[PDB]
Amino acid sequence: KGAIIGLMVGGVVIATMIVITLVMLKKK
Amino acid sequence: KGAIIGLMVGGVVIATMIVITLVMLKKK
Repeated sequence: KGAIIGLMVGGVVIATMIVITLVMLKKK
Repeated sequence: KGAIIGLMVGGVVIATMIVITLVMLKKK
């Protein structure tokens, strides 16, 4: 059941990538 | 097995909170 954790540890990384935009947008 | 996903969707949120610091640090 490594597929479950694999995605788990992956989501976080993606989630951290989306916010990186929210930041740059602070100067919209 | 709701505990697994519960943490999954939670990690992302936490992960997104840690980076929020990395940003503010850009002006270290």
